[PDB]
Amino acid sequence: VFKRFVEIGRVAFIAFGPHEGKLVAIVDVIDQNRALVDGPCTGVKRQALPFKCLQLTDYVIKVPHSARQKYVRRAWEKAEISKKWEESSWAKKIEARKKRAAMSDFDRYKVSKAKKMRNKIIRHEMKKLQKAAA
Amino acid sequence: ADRFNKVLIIDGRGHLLGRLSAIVAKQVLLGHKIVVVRCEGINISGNFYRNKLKYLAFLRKRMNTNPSRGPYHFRAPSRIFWRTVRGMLPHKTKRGQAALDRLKVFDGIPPPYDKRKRMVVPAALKIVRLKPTRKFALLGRLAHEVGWKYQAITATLEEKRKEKAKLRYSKKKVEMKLTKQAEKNVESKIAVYTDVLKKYGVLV
Amino acid sequence: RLWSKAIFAGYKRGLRNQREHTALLKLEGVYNRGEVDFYLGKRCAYVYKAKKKTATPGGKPNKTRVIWGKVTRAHGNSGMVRAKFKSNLPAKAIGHRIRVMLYPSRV
Amino acid sequence: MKASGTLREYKVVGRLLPSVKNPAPPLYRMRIFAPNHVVAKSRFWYFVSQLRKMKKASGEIVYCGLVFEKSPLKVKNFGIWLRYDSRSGTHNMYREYRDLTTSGAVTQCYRDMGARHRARAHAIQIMKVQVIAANKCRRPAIKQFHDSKIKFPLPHRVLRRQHKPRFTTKRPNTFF
Amino acid sequence: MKTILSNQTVDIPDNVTVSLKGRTVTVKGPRGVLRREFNHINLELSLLGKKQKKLRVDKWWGNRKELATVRTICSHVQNMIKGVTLGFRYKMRSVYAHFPINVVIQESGSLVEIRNFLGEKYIRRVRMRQGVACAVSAAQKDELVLEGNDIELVSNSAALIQQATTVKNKDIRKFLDGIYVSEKGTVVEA
RNA sequence: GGGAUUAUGACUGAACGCCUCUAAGUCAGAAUCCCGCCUAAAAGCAACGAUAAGCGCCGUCGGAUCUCCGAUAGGCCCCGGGUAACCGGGACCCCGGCGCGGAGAGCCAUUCGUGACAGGAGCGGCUAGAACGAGCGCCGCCCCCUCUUCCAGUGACGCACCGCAUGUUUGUGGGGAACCCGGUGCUUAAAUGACUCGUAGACGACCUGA
RNA sequence: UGAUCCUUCGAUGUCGGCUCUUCCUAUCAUUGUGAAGCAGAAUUCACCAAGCGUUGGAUUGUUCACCCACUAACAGGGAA
RNA sequence: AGCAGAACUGGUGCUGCGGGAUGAACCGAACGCCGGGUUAAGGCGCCCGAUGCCGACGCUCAUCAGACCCCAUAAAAGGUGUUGGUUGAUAUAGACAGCCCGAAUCAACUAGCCCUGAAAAUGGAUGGCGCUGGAGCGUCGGGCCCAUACCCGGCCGUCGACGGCA
RNA sequence: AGGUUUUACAGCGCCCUCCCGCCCCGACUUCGCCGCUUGCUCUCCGGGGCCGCGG
Ligand SMILES: [Mg+2]
Ligand SMILES: [Mg+2]
Ligand SMILES: [Mg+2]
Ligand SMILES: [Mg+2]
Ligand SMILES: [Mg+2]
Ligand SMILES: [Mg+2]
Ligand SMILES: [Mg+2]
Ligand SMILES: [Mg+2]
Ligand SMILES: [Mg+2]
Ligand SMILES: [Mg+2]
Ligand SMILES: [Mg+2]
Ligand SMILES: [Mg+2]
Ligand SMILES: [Mg+2]
Ligand SMILES: [Mg+2]
Ligand SMILES: [Mg+2]
Ligand SMILES: [Mg+2]
Ligand SMILES: [Mg+2]
Ligand SMILES: [Mg+2]
Ligand SMILES: [Mg+2]
Ligand SMILES: [Mg+2]
Ligand SMILES: [Mg+2]
Ligand SMILES: [Mg+2]
Ligand SMILES: [Mg+2]
Ligand SMILES: [Mg+2]
Ligand SMILES: [Mg+2]
Repeated sequence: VFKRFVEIGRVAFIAFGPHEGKLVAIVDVIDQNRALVDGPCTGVKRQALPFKCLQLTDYVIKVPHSARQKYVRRAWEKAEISKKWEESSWAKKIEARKKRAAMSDFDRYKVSKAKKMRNKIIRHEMKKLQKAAA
Repeated sequence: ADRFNKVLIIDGRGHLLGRLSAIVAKQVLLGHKIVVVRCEGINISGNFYRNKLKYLAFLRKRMNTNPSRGPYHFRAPSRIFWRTVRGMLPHKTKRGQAALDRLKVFDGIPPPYDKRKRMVVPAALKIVRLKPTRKFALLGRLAHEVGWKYQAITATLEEKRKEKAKLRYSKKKVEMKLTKQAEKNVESKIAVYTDVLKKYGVLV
Repeated sequence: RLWSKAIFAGYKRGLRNQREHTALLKLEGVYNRGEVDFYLGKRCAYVYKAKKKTATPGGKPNKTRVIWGKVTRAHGNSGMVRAKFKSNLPAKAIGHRIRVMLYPSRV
Repeated sequence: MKASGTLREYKVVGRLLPSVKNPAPPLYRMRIFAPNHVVAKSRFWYFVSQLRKMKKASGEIVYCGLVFEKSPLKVKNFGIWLRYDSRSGTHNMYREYRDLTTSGAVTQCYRDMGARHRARAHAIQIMKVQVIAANKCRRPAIKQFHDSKIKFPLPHRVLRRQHKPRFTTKRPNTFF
Repeated sequence: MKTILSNQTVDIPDNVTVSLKGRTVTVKGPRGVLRREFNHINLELSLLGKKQKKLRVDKWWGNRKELATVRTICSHVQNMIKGVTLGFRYKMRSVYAHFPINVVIQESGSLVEIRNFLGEKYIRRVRMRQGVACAVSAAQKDELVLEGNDIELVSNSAALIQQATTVKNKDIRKFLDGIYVSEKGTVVEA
């Protein structure tokens, strides 16, 4: 049933906390509630972040447990996790949400006249296909 | 939601009795109008035999000299939840009595509300507040075994409400399927209007 | 519309002591203490309608009256803010609408 | 003792007051875990006073400083020998924990003794703290984390942030 | 202590097709179709294998009580497989000292009438459960066989008869009359 | 007369290779409990009859006048549900989506008017709706020509009321009656006192009859 | 039944019976069960349980006693 | 004994205020009339001001759960309910269980929460609702809530001045 | 317990070292792994509430 496990090397996304929004690599599992994550290519020093802050992604790297960040960095670049991440949808939803939150008042005006016209074009085509289907 | 809406229609299925009433009682004091539907779907923590004993012990609190004035033990799940909210309000005052008038409870979803979107309070749900290994008691079965006589008719009218909404959702799906097909057939004509949505993060 | 929605939740009280000189408000979209930093200082308004007609600045004398105030500080960790009006709000306004203007602006 | 926050390890050394009969008296070193140095000095005059004949007024504290962890980035298996006073009598106890720093491992012992045995901070007396290898661990709760290529999901993710949207139309999902 | 993992595999024979949609195991074979619903255990049931997949259950982070349900669910599926491959046969015999217990099977096995119990004029009419067929077995004096696919239905129906022929207001150590289960076998021996 | 169950006796079945009524899941079960039956009927309510130059409606168009009483300041956005899973699409499977953009953190509206020149896409029928029922839906004729929605233009004018508040919405709001105004409605309305009855009564009430 | 003396001495009518209502269970009987030095009958121990019943009389002002018969049983109490 | 009699100190009598639902005495703190700020004890699901923290760890299921000074009751003795801990004994010279099988098993003791022990009369009391990923118990972090208390300022009065004016 | 026996087709410690062999980051309030503070911490350095009474 499960497809994402907490294993040595599982790239996890930090949901909240100090390093909110940055990826880490689970290097070792301390307890049931904590893990020894280390993101060498993202900007997160090695520390004990709890599983409450982590969100498991679909990327695993080949690193032994409790290895230095020198070897974690090698497997992070060999599996090109940063390249696979930036081109994913969950990373593009974050990028799209940051754009909308930084919209000015002039941007909310230009974005309103667009969807007001874009929806009228689609809603006209929807009724055109609906009448023909009847 | 969370927008000071005119009428907050909260669904009752899956929610906990005291967890939902503690939030509903606070919204009615702020001036909002809450409409809790499907009060027979509310469930209480603890196994069924505990929650039934808690209500059977409530049936014994009648006044000795004249039970006609004693505690009115309502058997309807809506009136059971309505009294739970009343215990969390200063109903002896005027602001507490006016807050009860803002709350309207129903057993099932009546026609005035079967064509409305029902909200869900995640801070009062069973999956969020109770462990999966714990026992719970449904207020519908609890009410039926203490004197509620309208459980079968509510379940029969709820089945007609579901089969009448399933026919519309099948028409809502076939209308959205044409909307997705409409965008593919007109994508060459809305490319200028969709890029500004892509530029400002409206469309991912 | 150029005013955000608020709710007069009650007076600044303890458990069995009310202080009517300070009112507690309930902003619409502010549910954290860190989001009230924008509304600190904005002028409030308790707009109501009495029986008799009163003078209106910039228009004909209508049936509308207003009590002016301002947001002073934050109240708790749930986005509640305190407000001091010219005259204390009547107790019948508990749960009604309070307008939070966008001036004095700091943006 | 209050055991507030993280208990930091202090190296408190002390000695009797030098006199003409016993000049340069012996120095006694102690391994104290306390939230601050004010409590760490008082904890020193609690164990040394009952081991040797010397009070706070008869002796002096020569040094009281922090002892940092040499490897804060390495998971270690600790073993703590303690003795707590229950309602009936005093009992010796050996509990194993697992943390990155010895300051946080002893802190878990005070949280565990209070949770399982209802022992307050004044009843617990830490005697030995030792970084135990993964071969000499006696507790199965730590030995299960001694499996390389460890793998386990996070089933039934309980919804937090239950009040960011307080009302919504979507019920929370718990499978991720 | 929360054990990190506790699993148990259930190998299924080649003559059955065990399927599952979530936690609803459906076993189909030569004698019938069984279907249980395990939406109360909070486990996962993976069906792994190339040909005639095995049933593997798991329990992640389970305490001492939650791990007891791992073998229980595996033992229920084995009864579902055993009940469709071979079936269950709960045969019971009649015990009496003076008054012989006359048992007649009506409604094509779905009902059994018990008469002359301790000389009583009352007629005990016990109705079996759905899928359980009763019949007075031959090659024996007064034994009574019960057949079916579900073990919880054949064994419960055999208890309804035994609980019906109880002696009241008498010493049960002296009056050993009634219908007691003789043996719990199978229809097709294997 | 039923329902869920207590005590109790059991089923399946682990924990604990066995065993076990229990841990998950099930069964039988009683002068008890709840309900039915029965008694009362709420600052609870429905169906329906008749409604007196006088008395409503019509034509929510009232064209205008007055008085009151609350709020409010875009939305009446609808599968069922699961959570050790779920959703969408296509002829038990397959594909696709899954920290959930086929997203109530969003979506749908919406961004000042009046007069010319180019780009871009109000009555007739059928069917369904009764838990506390309508601007309900779908087609075919009439209506003039749409500030239709968006991007670019040119020349004008709508006090630009000289820094200032109660502005703006649902409001063509809900209630009492008032005043010329264009059409109807049916107007052989009921209750009560006294008398009578005695199936009923202390007095009222109640059952009746004229 | 004492012990105490907080309330009441510009007053709380005081023993028993009669009458009538309600509650408690520490269950005498009846309903459903478990146990025996339970063969049956009878009886004893215990459990869920106060729905229902728990009498007529001689003597005594008596509550309390004692006897006569009846009975499924003739259980024990509270509410100034 | 909410009884009678002493000793030290405090309180009360003579005293209001914040907290303990309620209250003579408990905890905090003693009081001219007010604005602002901040605390004590105690609190922050709702009544009810404040955790609407993505608080940390663990314990706990109760067919009479539990919920904190005085304080409004509970014991001896028990549990194969569950979680820790202490001291021993068996076991690939193959134990334990089962009618051969091939990896751990057994016993005593101890301490947490829960349960049995646990019966009274008008209907009823963690203060009420209610709460069981908690609104419970234990150990702790951050933030926040307000007393006639602390701080700053205005005003009245009293008191003092080694006080100022003919 | 990665690779086929202790480094090998990953890594994890501990010692002698080549000057601490050698450089760079200093509790990160200076790039969110962990403490204590000025040796008068620096800012027409920002924002909010409150009131300026007297003479
Ligand atoms: Mg202490
Ligand atoms: Mg007998
Ligand atoms: Mg029944
Ligand atoms: Mg049982
Ligand atoms: Mg049953
Ligand atoms: Mg839905
Ligand atoms: Mg797929
Ligand atoms: Mg033009
Ligand atoms: Mg209509
Ligand atoms: Mg057009
Ligand atoms: Mg006296
Ligand atoms: Mg009893
Ligand atoms: Mg006995
Ligand atoms: Mg007293
Ligand atoms: Mg005394
Ligand atoms: Mg005295
Ligand atoms: Mg004094
Ligand atoms: Mg109290
Ligand atoms: Mg003050
Ligand atoms: Mg409180
Ligand atoms: Mg015993
Ligand atoms: Mg055992
Ligand atoms: Mg042995
Ligand atoms: Mg107890
Ligand atoms: Mg001062």
